[PDB]
Amino acid sequence: PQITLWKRPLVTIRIGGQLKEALLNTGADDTVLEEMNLPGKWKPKMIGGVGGFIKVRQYDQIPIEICGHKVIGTVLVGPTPVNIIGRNLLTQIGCTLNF
Amino acid sequence: PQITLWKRPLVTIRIGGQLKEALLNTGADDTVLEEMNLPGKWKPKMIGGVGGFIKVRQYDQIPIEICGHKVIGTVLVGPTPVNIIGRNLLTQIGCTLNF
Amino acid sequence: RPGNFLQSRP
Repeated sequence: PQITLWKRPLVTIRIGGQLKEALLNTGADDTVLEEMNLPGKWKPKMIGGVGGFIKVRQYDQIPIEICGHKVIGTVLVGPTPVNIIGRNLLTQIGCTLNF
Repeated sequence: PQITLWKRPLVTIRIGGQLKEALLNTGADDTVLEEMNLPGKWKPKMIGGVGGFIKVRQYDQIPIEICGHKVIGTVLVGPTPVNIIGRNLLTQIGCTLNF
Repeated sequence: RPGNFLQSRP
């Protein structure tokens, strides 16, 4: 699809048998989601944003569905105020910025 | 053109007749630039992201050229880690997300 | 509300 940006680009994702709303975010290197449980090992990480840094849990090779794209990648879990889909998954769905 | 997301979608912009690199950021409602001078009246605003808020100066009706497209709009200035082009201007150059 | 979601892997 072509998504115009008059609104926040929020879409449905499916992860860990849960449906969630998330933000398609070209300004994020990584995908970060609000507090949740994922299976398997993780490693602590710090990520930075506009107003400073937060600590997150890094989970690798997590399957996630984004607008009917079934993909697999790294998912960060921590106190982001909005679920964020970053470049690591946007590339996986063939997402480009066009003008 | 069509910009891929393997790397940060950074572009050259010209503002106050100064050339800078800025990030095309679909996860930002607004455009915020690192500390600089802009002419005219401004008012203070808080903006927040991952990890909290920063205080910025809101300047309106500011000309800015983004990858060769000349637009005029609201530009925020403050302690952002990077120059950010937000949806308020992305929409003005006809930028869409496409997959 | 928060509205600028830049995110950096440092």
